[PDB]
Amino acid sequence: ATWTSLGLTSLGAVSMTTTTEQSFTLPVAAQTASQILVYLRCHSGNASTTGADDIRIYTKEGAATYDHYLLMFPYAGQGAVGYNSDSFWLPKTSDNKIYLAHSMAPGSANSGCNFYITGYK
Ligand SMILES: [Cl-]
Ligand SMILES: [Cl-]
Ligand code: NA
Repeated sequence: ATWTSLGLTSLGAVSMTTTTEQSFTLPVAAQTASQILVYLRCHSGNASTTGADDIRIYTKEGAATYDHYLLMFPYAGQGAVGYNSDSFWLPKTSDNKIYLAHSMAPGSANSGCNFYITGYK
């Protein structure tokens, strides 16, 4: 059940303004692993958008995708900070990439999304 921890190794800058599939190349240490452990967190305050953003996180091997999701629910105008996170395992596939896609772009205003690889085996 054990694995090699990478601490909070950022995977990259997450765009808040697109619903396109965002690609991140894995750090080289993880490129020989069989599985990767990732941590995705988000927060939204007085947002510029409203509605559910199911953020899709996945690796792929050919046509096969290995998908996880995280809810971000911006609500424009609110005077509070909402926040969510999840940490989950994905197969480390031959293209050495991991993907993130917003289903609704939450906007940059008063919001954030941070994406890390925290381990591998
Ligand atoms: Cl965040
Ligand atoms: Cl919340
Ligand atoms: Na929350």
